Amino acid sequence: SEVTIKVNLIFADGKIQTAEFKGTFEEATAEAYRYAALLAKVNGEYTADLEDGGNHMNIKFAG
Amino acid sequence: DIQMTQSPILLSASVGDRVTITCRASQDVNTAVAWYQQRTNGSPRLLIYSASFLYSGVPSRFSGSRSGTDFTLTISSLQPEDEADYYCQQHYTTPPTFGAGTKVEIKRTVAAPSVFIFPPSDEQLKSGTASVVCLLNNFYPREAKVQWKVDNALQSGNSQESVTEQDSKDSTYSLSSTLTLSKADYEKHKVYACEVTHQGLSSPVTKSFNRGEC
Amino acid sequence: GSYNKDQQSAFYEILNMPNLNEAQRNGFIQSLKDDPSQSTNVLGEAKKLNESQA
Amino acid sequence: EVQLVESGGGLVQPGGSLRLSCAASGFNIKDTYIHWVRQSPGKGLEWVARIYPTNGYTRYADSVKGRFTISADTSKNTAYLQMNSLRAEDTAIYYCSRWGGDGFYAMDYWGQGTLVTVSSASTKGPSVFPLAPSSKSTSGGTAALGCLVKDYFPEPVTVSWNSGALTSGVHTFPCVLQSSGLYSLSSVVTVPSSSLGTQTYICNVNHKPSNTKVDKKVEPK
Repeated sequence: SEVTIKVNLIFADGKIQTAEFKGTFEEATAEAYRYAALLAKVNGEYTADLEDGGNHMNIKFAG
Repeated sequence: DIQMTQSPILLSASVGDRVTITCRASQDVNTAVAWYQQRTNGSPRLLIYSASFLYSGVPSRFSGSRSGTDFTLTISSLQPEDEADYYCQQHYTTPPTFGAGTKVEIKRTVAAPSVFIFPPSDEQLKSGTASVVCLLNNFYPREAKVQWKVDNALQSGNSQESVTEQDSKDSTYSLSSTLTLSKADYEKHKVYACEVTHQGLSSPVTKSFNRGEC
Repeated sequence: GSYNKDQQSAFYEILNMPNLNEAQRNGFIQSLKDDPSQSTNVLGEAKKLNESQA
Repeated sequence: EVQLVESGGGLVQPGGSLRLSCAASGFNIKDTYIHWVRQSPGKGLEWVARIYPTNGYTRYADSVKGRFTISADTSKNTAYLQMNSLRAEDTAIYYCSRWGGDGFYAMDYWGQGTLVTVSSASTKGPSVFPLAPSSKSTSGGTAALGCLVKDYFPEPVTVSWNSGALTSGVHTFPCVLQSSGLYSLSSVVTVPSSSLGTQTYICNVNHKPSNTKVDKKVEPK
């Protein structure tokens, strides 16, 4: 099936963005982590906390 | 053919934030990638060409970069009029192919809707159909629950909703819910009500009228 | 304009197709004029439409 | 100014034929590539075909090869798309664009698009009904009123207010496909309550596919 992974992007200055990744569960997962690694190059190391069986992520950037 | 994979599918951020959307080519496309914006029912607008060059007249807050087969479009200070669909496109090989698009939405403070209701017009009632319209004006966020009750009977399957594009200036939405009945059914009942649930409202709001009231 | 004997052949084939209506027939003929490099592909799609309307 | 203007879209039955035109001005198509790009309702952009008018070289998407042909007349500065053996999935807005103009290797100018609808259903003009302002459409000293544009086919319908003189506070909702297979939409505008009965409000509805022009005066009941 196609699922939607919802992500909170929480930046070190407290700003919050939200994003959605869609695909198979495994594709959307990989895309979310890929996007985190990309943003981390500018926003600092990320940590991904997974909720709802992996269908929601809280991704914090260290700054 | 070359595939262009865009992510995220939806990104929501506040006015003034820096936002980054990405586009991955399935094989080498050199720098032959352009970015287009599409909004307000208009035609696509060129923002960036050859991966990193800003097209004339495009605001300087837009920038693009390339790393191998990974391409990025960054808006350095998001503005309300930047809500749009964004598409990347490669021209390295034929067919030129587009990414499937990323939608950027603006985050803003909560705003409860103004709720209005419109009975069917007497002109329409002269035909055999009755349309009752519930209007939610200028609210945020987009999520809202609109339920119809006819003589206190919850209605199901006989209404349709339509939502406007996020407003270019204040980033709100407006929504219509239209209940459709036969004239015979409409003239059979008295109380027509739409009940609106929304994050900005401290409890649900019901707007209603009695058929025949002025 | 003028045509070689291959283009003339493609016209003839579409002109004679019995199951096309006249809008379709002339639309395909127009395509043959539009882009001679597509003559084979245009003829193939004309044949497919003709057969589907038998 | 560079400009491209598409024309020729309309309603066609499956298996039918249509010819689109793309009239260019402010530049010579002999100097650029010309592309057709289409967009199904609510979906993304899909490349259709291109031509280089100086030498007639053409390329096509696999999904349209043999059914569509692209061509150009440089003496009229116009490109064309002949569309045969049309199918429901060809329903889309068709844009034309240029590429390589002024040395820019991207599609820097696009037309406004022309809508192609492939369907067995018949054209039907809309009925326009008032959404009259009332005590149930007013709060805080402002009032909402509108026009309901019901039961038309195919798309599109455009609505203006007071011949374009009234634009602030207008919400024209996207059209909805009803269960009947016909479309409907509403356009609403919010105005000062004190203006009701002194300021005339008219919605100007145009459904060109059926040659329908309706000007509806909306007043309190």
